[PDB]
Amino acid sequence: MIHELLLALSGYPGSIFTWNKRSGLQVSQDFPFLHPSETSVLNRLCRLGTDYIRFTEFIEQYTGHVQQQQGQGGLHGIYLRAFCTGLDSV
Amino acid sequence: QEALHNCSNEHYPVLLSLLKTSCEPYTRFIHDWVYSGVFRDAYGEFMIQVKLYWTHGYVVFLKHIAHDIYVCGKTINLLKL
Amino acid sequence: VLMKRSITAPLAAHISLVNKAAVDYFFVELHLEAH
Amino acid sequence: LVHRILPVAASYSAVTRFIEEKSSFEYGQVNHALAAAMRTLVKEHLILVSQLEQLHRQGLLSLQKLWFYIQPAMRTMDILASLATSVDKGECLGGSTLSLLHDRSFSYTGDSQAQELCLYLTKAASAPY
Repeated sequence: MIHELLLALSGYPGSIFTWNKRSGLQVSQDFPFLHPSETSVLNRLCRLGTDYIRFTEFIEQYTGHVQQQQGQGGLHGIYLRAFCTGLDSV
Repeated sequence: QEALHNCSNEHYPVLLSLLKTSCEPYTRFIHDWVYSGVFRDAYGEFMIQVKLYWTHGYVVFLKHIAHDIYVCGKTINLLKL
Repeated sequence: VLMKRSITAPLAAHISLVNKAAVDYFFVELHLEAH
Repeated sequence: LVHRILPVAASYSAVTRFIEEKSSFEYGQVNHALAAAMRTLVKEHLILVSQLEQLHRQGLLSLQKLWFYIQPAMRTMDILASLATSVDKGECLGGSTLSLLHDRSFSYTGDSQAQELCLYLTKAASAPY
């Protein structure tokens, strides 16, 4: 629960925080070791690691992936690659 | 061209170190036939090569001086003989 | 900007010297000017 | 890598046999001096390989270093073995094998590593003529 949370937030989902691509990271939410008081906190915590995984996936997808030739601003472009470059350091 | 393609990314220094040594042998080819009249080629990576002595054949690089090396080397090569 | 012109500069200054001395060699020695 | 070092050995056996057979006193005057001057370059090779011997006894050699050390003598022995094969192959004699040595000395003019070899050979081989 301790390391597994850091694993899930870091970009390494376990089988505690079950990664879906239609609901991001979501905690199991059906077991007797999470209670309604804890439930809101867990849901609040899942979203940040979801954002982190999507950010890293975007950066690896769009920097250093072509040998340059194509005209596109959503899939390609030096400025998009520069966005990934700034985004990782932030 | 791969240099200017990634002239700003993190693969700019790595490819710079690659290009710095991949142009090393060809410049050494040039510095023989221009200054000593000794024609150096290795595998056919040098396009220029050498009856009244002007029936010899011909076969990024700036094309303004490509044709000039062909006479600049043959002159020095004839003064050797 | 990456360019190989910076290394063209210590070579191109000598090509013209070779070719102009070659042109002089015809006239003052083999008398192309007389022909 | 031992197989890569063997061409200098075949360009050493073929070299030494030619130096005995063409020193005999029934060929031309130029061929005797030609072989007797190739003897000098073989003696130079011997003097090089023995300093390599003292370096090996001090534990300061390896096979990639050995292949690197014998390359300048490899090129000389290559040119010499090719010339030896050519001179025996055509039943060559007289002064027509002083044109061959004149041609070899004329071929290199700017290298000065290989030019000096063939020029020295034409120097010693033209003395009886």
